[PDB]
Amino acid sequence: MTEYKLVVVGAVGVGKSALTIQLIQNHFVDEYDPTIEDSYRKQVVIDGETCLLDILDTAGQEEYSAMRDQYMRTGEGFLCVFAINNTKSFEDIHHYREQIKRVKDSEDVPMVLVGNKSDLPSRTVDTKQAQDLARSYGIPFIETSAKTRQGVDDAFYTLVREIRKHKE
Ligand SMILES: Cc1n[nH]cc1CNc1ccccc1F
Repeated sequence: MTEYKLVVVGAVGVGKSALTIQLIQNHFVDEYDPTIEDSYRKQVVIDGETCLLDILDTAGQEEYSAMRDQYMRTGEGFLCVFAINNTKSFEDIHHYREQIKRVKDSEDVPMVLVGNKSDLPSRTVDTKQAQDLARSYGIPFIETSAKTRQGVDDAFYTLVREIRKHKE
């Protein structure tokens, strides 16, 4: 059994841990929590084989700059989630894009453009925009909702294959 190290990053108000809770025990959290660093591991059957889903959470505080670029010496799976409820988060993705690209020292890397809060009527980011950026980033776009559980597992199963594609 291999442990798939996946790191979820993004802006504040996207609800990163919300997707995790939805994927672990199948539940949508309403209350927001300022998570600094939480550990989430679960054995799931991916591609037929039992794999260990290692999900590490990150803080939304831009004050820990010396922590963001500290142990990020290694990285197998990156998760860039954005919310269509806020256009700033969509633009903030560009900052993380170059940030990670610079730290990774590479361009090609298994990634997925996932959008949360897609069921919210506060659509500030249209679908065309996401597809446009996805084409430039070179990664697929997957609309996901934690409130209605809109294909959550499908957004993970894809990334796992991408990693295996990059490796073999
Ligand atoms: C911290 C730490 N304590 N024990 C091992 C590690 C490294 N793990 C890890 C590092 C970066 C992204 C994702 C990860 F799971």
